[PDB]
Amino acid sequence: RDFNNLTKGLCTINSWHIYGKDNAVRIGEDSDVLVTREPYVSCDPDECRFYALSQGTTIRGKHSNGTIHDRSQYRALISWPLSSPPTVYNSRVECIGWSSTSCHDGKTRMSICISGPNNNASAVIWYNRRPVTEINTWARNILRTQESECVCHNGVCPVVFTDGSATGPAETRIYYFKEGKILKWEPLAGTAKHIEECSCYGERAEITCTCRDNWQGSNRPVIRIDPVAMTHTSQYICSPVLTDNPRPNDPTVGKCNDPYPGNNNNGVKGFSYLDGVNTWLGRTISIASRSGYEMLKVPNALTDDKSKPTQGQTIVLNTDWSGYSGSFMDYWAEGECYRACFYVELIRGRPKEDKVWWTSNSIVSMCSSTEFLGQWDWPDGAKIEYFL
Amino acid sequence: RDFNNLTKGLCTINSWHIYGKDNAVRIGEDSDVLVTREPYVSCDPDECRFYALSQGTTIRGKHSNGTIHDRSQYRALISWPLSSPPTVYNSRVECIGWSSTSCHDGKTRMSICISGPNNNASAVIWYNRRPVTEINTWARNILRTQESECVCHNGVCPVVFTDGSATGPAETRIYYFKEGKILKWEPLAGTAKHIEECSCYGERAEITCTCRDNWQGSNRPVIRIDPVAMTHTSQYICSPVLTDNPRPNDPTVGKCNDPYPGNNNNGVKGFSYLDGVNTWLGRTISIASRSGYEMLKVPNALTDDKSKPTQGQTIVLNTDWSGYSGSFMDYWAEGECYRACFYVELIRGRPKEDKVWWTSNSIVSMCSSTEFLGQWDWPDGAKIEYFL
Amino acid sequence: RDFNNLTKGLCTINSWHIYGKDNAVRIGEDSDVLVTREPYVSCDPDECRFYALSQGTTIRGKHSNGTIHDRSQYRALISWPLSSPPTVYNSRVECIGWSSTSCHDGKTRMSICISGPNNNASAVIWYNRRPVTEINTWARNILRTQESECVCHNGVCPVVFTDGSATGPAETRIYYFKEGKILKWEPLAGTAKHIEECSCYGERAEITCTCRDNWQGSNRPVIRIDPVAMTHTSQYICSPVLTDNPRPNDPTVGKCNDPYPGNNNNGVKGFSYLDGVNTWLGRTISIASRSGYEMLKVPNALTDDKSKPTQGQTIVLNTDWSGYSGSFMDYWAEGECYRACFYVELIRGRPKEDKVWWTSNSIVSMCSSTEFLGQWDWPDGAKIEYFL
Amino acid sequence: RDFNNLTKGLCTINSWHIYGKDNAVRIGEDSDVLVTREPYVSCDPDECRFYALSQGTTIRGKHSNGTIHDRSQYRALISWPLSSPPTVYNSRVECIGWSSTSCHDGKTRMSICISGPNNNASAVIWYNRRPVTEINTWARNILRTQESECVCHNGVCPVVFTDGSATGPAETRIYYFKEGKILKWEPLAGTAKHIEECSCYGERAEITCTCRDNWQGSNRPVIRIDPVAMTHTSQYICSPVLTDNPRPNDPTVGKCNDPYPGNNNNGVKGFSYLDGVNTWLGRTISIASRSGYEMLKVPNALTDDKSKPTQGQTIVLNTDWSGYSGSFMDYWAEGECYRACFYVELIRGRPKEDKVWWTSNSIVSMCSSTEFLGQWDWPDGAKIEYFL
Ligand SMILES: *[C@@H]1O[C@H](CO)[C@@H](O[C@@H]2O[C@H](CO)[C@@H](O[C@@H]3O[C@H](CO[C@H]4O[C@H](CO[C@H]5O[C@H](CO)[C@@H](O)[C@H](O)[C@@H]5O)[C@@H](O)[C@H](O[C@H]5O[C@H](CO)[C@@H](O)[C@H](O)[C@@H]5O)[C@@H]4O)[C@@H](O)[C@H](O[C@H]4O[C@H](CO)[C@@H](O)[C@H](O)[C@@H]4O[C@H]4O[C@H](CO)[C@@H](O)[C@H](O)[C@@H]4O[C@H]4O[C@H](CO)[C@@H](O)[C@H](O)[C@@H]4O)[C@@H]3O)[C@H](O)[C@H]2NC(C)=O)[C@H](O)[C@H]1NC(C)=O
Ligand SMILES: *[C@@H]1O[C@H](CO)[C@@H](O[C@@H]2O[C@H](CO)[C@@H](O[C@@H]3O[C@H](CO[C@H]4O[C@H](CO[C@H]5O[C@H](CO)[C@@H](O)[C@H](O)[C@@H]5O)[C@@H](O)[C@H](O[C@H]5O[C@H](CO)[C@@H](O)[C@H](O)[C@@H]5O)[C@@H]4O)[C@@H](O)[C@H](O[C@H]4O[C@H](CO)[C@@H](O)[C@H](O)[C@@H]4O[C@H]4O[C@H](CO)[C@@H](O)[C@H](O)[C@@H]4O[C@H]4O[C@H](CO)[C@@H](O)[C@H](O)[C@@H]4O)[C@@H]3O)[C@H](O)[C@H]2NC(C)=O)[C@H](O)[C@H]1NC(C)=O
Ligand SMILES: *[C@@H]1O[C@H](CO)[C@@H](O[C@@H]2O[C@H](CO)[C@@H](O[C@@H]3O[C@H](CO[C@H]4O[C@H](CO[C@H]5O[C@H](CO)[C@@H](O)[C@H](O)[C@@H]5O)[C@@H](O)[C@H](O[C@H]5O[C@H](CO)[C@@H](O)[C@H](O)[C@@H]5O)[C@@H]4O)[C@@H](O)[C@H](O[C@H]4O[C@H](CO)[C@@H](O)[C@H](O)[C@@H]4O[C@H]4O[C@H](CO)[C@@H](O)[C@H](O)[C@@H]4O[C@H]4O[C@H](CO)[C@@H](O)[C@H](O)[C@@H]4O)[C@@H]3O)[C@H](O)[C@H]2NC(C)=O)[C@H](O)[C@H]1NC(C)=O
Ligand SMILES: *[C@@H]1O[C@H](CO)[C@@H](O[C@@H]2O[C@H](CO)[C@@H](O[C@@H]3O[C@H](CO[C@H]4O[C@H](CO[C@H]5O[C@H](CO)[C@@H](O)[C@H](O)[C@@H]5O)[C@@H](O)[C@H](O[C@H]5O[C@H](CO)[C@@H](O)[C@H](O)[C@@H]5O)[C@@H]4O)[C@@H](O)[C@H](O[C@H]4O[C@H](CO)[C@@H](O)[C@H](O)[C@@H]4O[C@H]4O[C@H](CO)[C@@H](O)[C@H](O)[C@@H]4O[C@H]4O[C@H](CO)[C@@H](O)[C@H](O)[C@@H]4O)[C@@H]3O)[C@H](O)[C@H]2NC(C)=O)[C@H](O)[C@H]1NC(C)=O
Ligand SMILES: CC(=O)N[C@@H]1[C@@H](O)[C@@H](F)[C@](F)(C(=O)O)O[C@H]1[C@H](O)CCO
Ligand SMILES: CC(=O)N[C@@H]1[C@@H](O)[C@@H](F)[C@](F)(C(=O)O)O[C@H]1[C@H](O)CCO
Ligand SMILES: CC(=O)N[C@@H]1[C@@H](O)[C@@H](F)[C@](F)(C(=O)O)O[C@H]1[C@H](O)CCO
Ligand SMILES: [Ca+2]
Ligand SMILES: [Ca+2]
Ligand SMILES: [Ca+2]
Ligand SMILES: [Ca+2]
Repeated sequence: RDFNNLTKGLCTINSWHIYGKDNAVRIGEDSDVLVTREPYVSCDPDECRFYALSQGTTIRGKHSNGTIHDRSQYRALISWPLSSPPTVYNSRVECIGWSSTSCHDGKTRMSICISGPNNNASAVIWYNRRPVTEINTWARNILRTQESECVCHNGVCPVVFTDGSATGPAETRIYYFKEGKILKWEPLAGTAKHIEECSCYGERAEITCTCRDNWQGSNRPVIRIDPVAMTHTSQYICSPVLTDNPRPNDPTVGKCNDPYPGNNNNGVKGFSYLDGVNTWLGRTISIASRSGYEMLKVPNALTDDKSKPTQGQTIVLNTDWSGYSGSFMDYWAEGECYRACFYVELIRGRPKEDKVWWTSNSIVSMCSSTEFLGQWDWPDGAKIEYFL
Repeated sequence: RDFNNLTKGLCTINSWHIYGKDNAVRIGEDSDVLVTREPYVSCDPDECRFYALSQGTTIRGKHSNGTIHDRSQYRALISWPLSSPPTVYNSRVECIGWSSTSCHDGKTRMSICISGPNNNASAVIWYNRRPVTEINTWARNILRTQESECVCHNGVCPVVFTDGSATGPAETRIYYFKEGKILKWEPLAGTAKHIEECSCYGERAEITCTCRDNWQGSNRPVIRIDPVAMTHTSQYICSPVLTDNPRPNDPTVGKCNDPYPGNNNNGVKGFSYLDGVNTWLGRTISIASRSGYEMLKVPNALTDDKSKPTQGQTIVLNTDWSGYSGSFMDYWAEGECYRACFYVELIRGRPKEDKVWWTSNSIVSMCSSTEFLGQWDWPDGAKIEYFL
Repeated sequence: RDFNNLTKGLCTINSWHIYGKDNAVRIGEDSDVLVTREPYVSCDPDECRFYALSQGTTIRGKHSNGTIHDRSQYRALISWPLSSPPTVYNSRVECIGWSSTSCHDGKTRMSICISGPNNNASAVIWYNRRPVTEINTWARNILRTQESECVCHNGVCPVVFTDGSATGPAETRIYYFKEGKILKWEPLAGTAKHIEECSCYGERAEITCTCRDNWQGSNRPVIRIDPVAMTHTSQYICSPVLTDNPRPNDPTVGKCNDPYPGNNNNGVKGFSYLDGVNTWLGRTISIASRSGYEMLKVPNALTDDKSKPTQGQTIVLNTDWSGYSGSFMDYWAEGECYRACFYVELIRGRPKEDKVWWTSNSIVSMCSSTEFLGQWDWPDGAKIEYFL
Repeated sequence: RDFNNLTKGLCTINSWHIYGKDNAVRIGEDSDVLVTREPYVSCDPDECRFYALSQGTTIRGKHSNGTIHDRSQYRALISWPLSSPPTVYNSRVECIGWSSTSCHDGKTRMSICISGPNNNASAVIWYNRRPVTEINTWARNILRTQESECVCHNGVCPVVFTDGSATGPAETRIYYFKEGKILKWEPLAGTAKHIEECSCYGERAEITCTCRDNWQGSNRPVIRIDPVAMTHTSQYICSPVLTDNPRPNDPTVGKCNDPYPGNNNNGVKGFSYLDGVNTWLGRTISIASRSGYEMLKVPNALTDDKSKPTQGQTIVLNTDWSGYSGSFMDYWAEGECYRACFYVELIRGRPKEDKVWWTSNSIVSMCSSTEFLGQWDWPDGAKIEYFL
């Protein structure tokens, strides 16, 4: 009916409670579950759904061979009911492509899928499930976007894209859409030196995105967007609690305005909630690989270059595989505050488990509680030996 | 539109007619049916559905091995259309966990799932399909709840939980929720010495729950809740017709205010309708194992310590497997009275049928008739040899 | 919104056009299609659906063995979208049992399922998808009903039941329901000597049912019901064009008020439209077995004991299997007249094709045209050898 | 609510962006995907869907053997959600037959299916999902229609049919339907000598159809219909850019009013958008077989017998299989102009890939952009060796 406005602050995060989990790889061992990766969660005013990029084959299907590859003509953004698995029969295709974002503005949903060969990709922006706008590649090198939900305020839904090198300077743009049309775009500004796969959330008329500096940084760049002024800033999380992967060991002092060095030309999509003392960071447990996942309460991580954890919660054990992670909230919930949520992609198969010829994932997702809840760990749960 | 009020009495129960049956194990021999256990039935104002705890794998799936276990990260409360089986493609996840309850208040549904390791479990209370409240374990020993529907009156939906030992005193609480928020909770009072898995129904502004004393009692404890005053009482069914399992042979006199002794540290979820002469008790036929199921009309069972059956109906033959059973009613039906209903869980596989490596169930459910109807028996119907 | 009234006459039937066909046995060779038999079609004001009695297993499932049997605890009335097959995932259970009828009254649907052992069966009458009324067996010998849709007028939906012998006099009753409640019932009157499986249609405030005299008659009994007066009459179709199966060869003169003799203790559900010159009869082509199906225009068949065909249409070749057939119309269509429709059940498997251990069917259905359309034949289409 | 009127012109076509793709053959290797051919796309005011003719078996099913044949009793027009595959469980049958068209008039949808033996076929015209009108064969030789969407204006939906020889003069008629009823029909007029499988679109109260002259022409006939006057004209595309298949090499001058000769008794359904300088033609890349697909901008193709391409876009590489192609638009989109769209059928299996015994297809579909977007190619993507 009316466009949603970001009028609330974050609820106090004292722990994380289980929100959804689809067990897709367990179930897909013997049912028609699509191979996916790059999953996320996003809410409409009346429903919240799981999203991901299909690979256009089931996991048991012979076409699952080769699905380690990120980009093909067979990928599409799909959505499906919360905590069900992405099956052939219940998955709704939002648009065709191999990089995506999607968000609801309070009236209807915008979905964006990018497709094409590496040197000639284009984004199509869908609004109310019809294509409205198209954007051609500007740097001819894998035009790509968030892989988790965008955020809207009064109809304005900013979206971060990158086109150019994954291993040196690239051309990142912030587009401000409304009803699927471009109001404005700007080149990246501020002190973030490289941006990929931004994870975003909105509170009190500001949108905060935690991104991946693939080039040099093991601290995460942060873009903050004013969706009214349609302007932004960028920096890094100051905290020495480093949250990319792979990454070096944690130091005692981080960097606010430069990449924290040690690891080049690699990373993983991740996220954080940056809200003064109410600040929580996600990271893999392993510094070397996408294994384990934990949440750490790091008061003032964004601005305090010596901030260390005051509390934490393990999400996935270090003996279990993790993957991309990202933020979403139910902007249409009851109550006085927005409840922070996140998902973690649990990647199975190649390259770490190469006795199968496929790569897929399942999803686990949590939201914050004002209680101090007991923790469990939440592995994918599938036995790779069953697929042999 | 408005909250439902328990304004009607029970219809006269003169027999039981078949209401629903999903044949899940028969069908799941060759289709994508999820492994479940702890099923139940619950109605919305416009639909009634089957509910259960998924095990996050199909029955033919290789992950069905090990599903005798009650608690894993792969379980969730699911619902699906009445008398269909719980399949991968038609099952709707209500929330994630390994103990649950759910009920509709006339406006929308509350669902509660508990998850966690044994010493650190938490309940999440969902209302209008969003998480609202969380409750951490208080005794650090398998926080657990009804495994069948709760009941609401004017928006107040009491729920019984237990945390603590299954084989000695435990800490049982009655929470009174409204819109997913805690109005009040109380510790168990009265003469029931141990409470698990309460089966509840509502009539004339009172809610009656028939529970399982796992510790000492082969008679069933009964909690009666006034959802206006938000107060309760507890006792046992007085009747010598004993209704837990396993249990000793029936005596001639029961116990009103103490466990009837003979069997320790075991039991099964069960139910009854306690309404003066219109009183019917469910039980397994076998005193030793979860086989068979019958309904017995035991006038004044609750209050008369010498009451014996005046009528009965066999539901499941003693040569067929039964399991948990519980009560629900369609509070939104037409007419002057609430029609008592129940389900029986028909457990197949381990431990009684150990040539398969799984444990699952199907559901049969009946409601009362004012006629004296002919009886059939209603087995699960699957042939275990087909799964070998 | 308002109850439907039978205010229109039949459209002129000049031929039959294809309406629906599900190819269930072809498709079910390699997908999760339920075994059924006793199918039919029925319309709501906004949709028309296929109906049948499930056998509670898929066709490829190992539980399909033994499905020649008519009555088990695993059967249910299911419905599913027009011309789709009855699958595990798209079939909606209306009620549990092994004999059924269903019709919409303009406001909501009534469905009736009978279940039980042979000597102790009961009907449950569901209205607005809730059980309302129950009827116990009166003759203790397979209480059974139409196996095709009932018809309503101003909320009154008459239903024909039989209880008693299939091979001698039985006790047939016409119940007049409204909102699932019994307004009245009457014992069969008139000159029909035995009634089973009535096929009904309504026009100009009268309901006509064409039934099966299993005992002695190879002509079909006809019940005509006034749903306002709640009274009926019965006789036989006068025509020498005999329409039961098996049956003797056609004579030159039929019988109006007695069974036409020659074949005892057998028959098949069938139907006709009896409307003066606009009269069409269905029958199997074979006099000996359920093979082939044809429509014959037999002016005044009901009343003229020498009436012979003036036109016809082959529906199923004599080299293809047929089965039960029955009538329905879309009472909520546009226009000035009700368009006659019918289905034919195409039975596959046992007893005629005994290299498989199952029995199932698919459905073909046609409606009348005022054109003189070209005919095709419409076989089930499945290859039994594929199932070996 | 009101009938749609064709009040807009075409948007400027500067390139084509990906719209939908179902990957049906890849997915159907290991899931219950129906065999189809003759697919298309059509929109309702609130949804756009894929359509095709089922063959009434899954691809892995043993009944897929023999599905090279165009006409059987097992075919039906089905629809399913955009970019999902046509599965047993999500496909909605529109009507039964082996040639079809369908379109929405702004109020509800008309669907037309033709069935029958070759010498005795009939069309049934469905409106608001009920049969309304029937049309018997007039030339007794495979009555057949568009195999892609029709177009409506103020309730009038013209439809082109052909009955008669595929290899000499035939009898083509334009029927003008409204609410499923025949307002008028006319025989083909103008200079087109043979018409099959018209692909249509509407703009500014005129409907343009690009058809297939199977008899003599390798240029495509064009019918232009005034749906207010209910009159039409026909000619050929003048352009030497020849767009049927198979076809001779392109000359320098085409023919406006006669078939361009070179290839007899063959062709493929195809389409074009004819709008002065904004004119784009589809064709296979190969002159000999249904391989590859490209779009060429050929200003004034309809009227200029020397027009050559000024721009183009490859859709499918010449090393990949193509098939039928056709036009549709979303008439209910926002904005000032109608966005041209098309699909291409990607045929797999027989006759070109005869190591499998089946023939099926997947779908790819694009719509126009006012940007000059980078191109990719969009193959079916399935590996035939996996099906062996
Ligand atoms: C039932 O469930 C409940 C609820 O979940 C469970 O309770 C939870 O238990 C977990 C596990 O213990 C806790 O998570 C950890 O939290 C600590 C932070 O809390 C500690 O420190 C606080 C701050 O201390 C500072 O200030 C205070 C005064 O302000 C001062 O006293 C102190 O000296 C210091 O200067 C303390 O306030 C806090 O105490 C409070 O809480 C206690 C309960 O935990 C209670 O006992 C106290 O009385 C008091 O109330 C407490 O001491 C996190 O630091 C920790 O995270 C580190 O460790 C894990 C490994 O366990 C690691 O994975 C993390 O990455 C992180 O450590 C790495 O990073 C650091 C920062 O750079 C670095 O310093 C470390 O060396 C280490 O780095 C290495 O590994 C990383 C990752 O691989 C790598 O990248 C690096 O390169 C390097 O190799 C955990 O998050 C929960 O907070 C707690 N929750 C609650 C509500 O209590 C309960 O256990 C369950 N019950 C059962 C029976 O199972
Ligand atoms: C078509 O369908 C219809 C409808 O379903 C079928 O009819 C049904 O038939 C069934 C099976 O017979 C009946 O169920 C049983 O009901 C009896 C209760 O009814 C009897 O007793 C009544 C009360 O008697 C007392 O009062 C009267 C006067 O008030 C006095 O005369 C009498 O002496 C006594 O003091 C009688 O009123 C009643 O008579 C009436 O109804 C008759 C019809 O049944 C009719 O003939 C009469 O004229 C009159 O109208 C009748 O006599 C239940 O007692 C019984 O349940 C016990 O038995 C089964 C085994 O069959 C068992 O599983 C139960 O658990 C239970 O027995 C155990 O528990 C007892 C209590 O503690 C204990 O005392 C027993 O020793 C036994 O305990 C052992 O086993 C248990 C369980 O394993 C274990 O835990 C213990 O430790 C121990 O080992 C049945 O429920 C239906 O009521 C009846 N329904 C109707 C409407 O009629 C019909 O059969 C079908 N037709 C066909 C052709 O198949
Ligand atoms: C394209 O499609 C079109 C449309 O579908 C196809 O045209 C259709 O063609 C079929 C097949 O031919 C026709 O079906 C048959 O219809 C006849 C009835 O029509 C005939 O008889 C009419 C009445 O005759 C009487 O009155 C007139 C004057 O009023 C008088 O002249 C006459 O002597 C007699 O006294 C005639 O009016 C009618 O003529 C009209 O139509 C003609 C077109 O057909 C046209 O040529 C004429 O000029 C004129 O306009 C015509 O002669 C049915 O009788 C017949 O059904 C019998 O036969 C089939 C076997 O074919 C059988 O299965 C049936 O059960 C039935 O025969 C059995 O039952 C009889 C009754 O008891 C019994 O008498 C028989 O001995 C036989 O009994 C045996 O078998 C049964 C069953 O196994 C068993 O139970 C018994 O015991 C015993 O063993 C067909 O239904 C369509 O009507 C026709 N439709 C149209 C609109 O034309 C066209 O063919 C297709 N084109 C192509 C190229 O394929
Ligand atoms: C990133 O993506 C972008 C966007 O997709 C990619 O850029 C696209 O690149 C493709 C491939 O190159 C282009 O498609 C072709 O377009 C040409 C038409 O454009 C050319 O000609 C125009 C008209 O020329 C005439 O007028 C001008 C002045 O008005 C005059 O100068 C000239 O001499 C002539 O008289 C030129 O205007 C145009 O130039 C413009 O654009 C250029 C970019 O392309 C730029 O460089 C220029 O500066 C200027 O701005 C350009 O020269 C089509 O002709 C062509 O289609 C033919 O060729 C393909 C094979 O490639 C074939 O399949 C087609 O069927 C067709 O050729 C057949 O048919 C002809 C007509 O009958 C016949 O003449 C031919 O002999 C041939 O016939 C044979 O094959 C067929 C089919 O098998 C058979 O039936 C016959 O019998 C016979 O055997 C392509 O469609 C895109 O237009 C271009 N898009 C854009 C926006 O730029 C970019 O490449 C990608 N980047 C990367 C890095 O990959
Ligand atoms: C899930 C898992 O086993 N993660 C381990 C993790 O438990 C650690 F032991 C680790 F050494 C690590 O990289 O931290 O290796 C991970 C993994 O073996 C990477 C190379 O294959
Ligand atoms: C479908 C079919 O083959 N029907 C034939 C039919 O074609 C006839 F040849 C028949 F002899 C018949 O009963 O009429 O036999 C039927 C069948 O063989 C019954 C005994 O098995
Ligand atoms: C898809 C494909 O391989 N198309 C080729 C295509 O690449 C060409 F090489 C062609 F020679 C052609 O017909 O143009 O043959 C097609 C095909 O082999 C037809 C006879 O089998
Ligand atoms: Ca990095
Ligand atoms: Ca006990
Ligand atoms: Ca008979
Ligand atoms: Ca041609």
